[PDB]
Amino acid sequence: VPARIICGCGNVIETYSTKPEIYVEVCSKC
Amino acid sequence: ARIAGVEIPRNKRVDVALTYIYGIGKARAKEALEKTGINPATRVKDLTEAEVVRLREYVENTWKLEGELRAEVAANIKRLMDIGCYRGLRHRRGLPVRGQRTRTNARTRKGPRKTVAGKKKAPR
Amino acid sequence: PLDVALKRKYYEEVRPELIRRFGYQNVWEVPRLEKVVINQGLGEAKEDARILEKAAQELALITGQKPAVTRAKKSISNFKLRKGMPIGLRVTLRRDRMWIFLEKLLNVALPRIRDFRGLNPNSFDGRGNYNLGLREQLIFPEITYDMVDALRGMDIAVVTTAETDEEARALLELLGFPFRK
Amino acid sequence: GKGDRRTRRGKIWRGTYGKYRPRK
Amino acid sequence: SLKKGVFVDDHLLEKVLELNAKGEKRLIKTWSRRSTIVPEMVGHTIAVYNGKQHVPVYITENMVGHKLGEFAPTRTYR
RNA sequence: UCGCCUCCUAAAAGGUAACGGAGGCGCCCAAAGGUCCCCUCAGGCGGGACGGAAAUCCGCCGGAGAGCGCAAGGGUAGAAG
RNA sequence: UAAUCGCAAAAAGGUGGGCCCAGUUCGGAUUGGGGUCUGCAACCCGACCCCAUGAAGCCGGAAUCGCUAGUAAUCGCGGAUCA
Repeated sequence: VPARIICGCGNVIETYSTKPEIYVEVCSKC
Repeated sequence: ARIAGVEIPRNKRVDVALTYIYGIGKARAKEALEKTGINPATRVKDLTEAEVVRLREYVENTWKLEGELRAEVAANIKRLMDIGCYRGLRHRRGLPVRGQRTRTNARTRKGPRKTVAGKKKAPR
Repeated sequence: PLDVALKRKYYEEVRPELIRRFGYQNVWEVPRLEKVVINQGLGEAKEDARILEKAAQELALITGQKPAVTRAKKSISNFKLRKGMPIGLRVTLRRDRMWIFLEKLLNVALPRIRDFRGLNPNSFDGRGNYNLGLREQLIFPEITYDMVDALRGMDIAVVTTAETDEEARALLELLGFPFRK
Repeated sequence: GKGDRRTRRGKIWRGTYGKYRPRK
Repeated sequence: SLKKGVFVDDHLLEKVLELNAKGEKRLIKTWSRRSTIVPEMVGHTIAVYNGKQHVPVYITENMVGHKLGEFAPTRTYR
């Protein structure tokens, strides 16, 4: 299902996965 | 609560929890808690998502820190394989590098006792 | 959805760049991902009476497909177990699902690898297509530190139209693969 | 304890002063 | 840990400085194992004494703060 | 040594002796059987976290040297696998 | 030129705060990085102070030492030698 990733680097990415609830400790912006 | 890479403390008072990082001890801990202005008596259990980010901001950005800290010291011991200083050896023979008595202890740098012996005295 | 970022990126960005770099005449000559087959080895699970069906139902969250339950073809006393009831865990991703997986992997997962300086640039070798292997499976978003118990790595093969690894290297680097120059 | 050089008792037993045992 | 000064021998620096005068060769005996390796004095191989012999040791930039005796170990097979 | 099976001896049909050369059998499978429908090997060279020199994964090259419970021979992937 | 000033703080204790049975805030070896001081000179080889390391040890096999009262245990202090 469609998902919403949330970085500690502010950035929000729009992929699709299992469960949209996503806490990221920094993506590839860092 | 994964501040440094593979490292995650939890349900303990944060002050000493942060100890559970390579590159962070009681000192660099307290130092950071006033600067983030957070009560250390509080647990990793409980805190704002803001508190968390505020803490990992200050820490991970300032100094280093498992991985490339660990990898750094090694390259320094490596460089003592120049033409070969005194501290270069001792690292080469796994012996005390810091001017000590090998004749007896040293067991911390030498794996437990290789008793290996077969000495003799008088039969007849 | 039938469209994702990378998928778009490929067409409206990378597709052309490559046509400009290497001068292809036909749309099809332009290299494209074929598939990304991902696999776990699992030397245990055999023994300690280990059902270990923990890995597939877990893997399914990250990859989005129920993985397939692969088994040993010889008997090796030396390295244990005897052909059959044996172990290994493999899933094949094409189209959207392929894309969604790479999207996340590159944009998120490789970020929280323990060390990292870039992906090894010696894992095509002419033989088009690229392999790499991982250690921790919790580096993905869907996996949580609560969920784990043992840290099972995996191998990722990604297969392409490119006949040389020159033109395949470009494709991956431009899709957003950080290589250890 | 009586050798943790980062402590009250550590400095005491050694008989020196520092951060972890302030000189007056 | 000399922190104001470099405890480094006279007979040495005068010797490398009048060899710096147009930068000639290098065959240099010494017993100043007690002294620090000076910046740029690279190339110049110094035969340092260790109680028995003058060991012919070569020099480079990465090594600097180290003493010359720190490249003439004194005992044999550990 | 004594019955049975494979090969050679056996002189291009069959058959062919010797205390000639050299091996197997006295079991096994409720699926290792019937039919229908799918699938194709051993190696070799890359490439890939734990991983050997073949554990599982990817890619090329590979008409058969794989495999077909067990000895040998025959046969066999356009399947007997 | 010293019961007239200094080493100097005795420590355990007492008060109230923190850890919650964890190889841990137990334990401080090993090692890296950074400094101070004595000395002509701390590479072999000094002791300190700080940042980072946090090793073996969950009370010790056969053995075996000391002590009968201000003792045994346990805590800290001075002095000789001497930069």
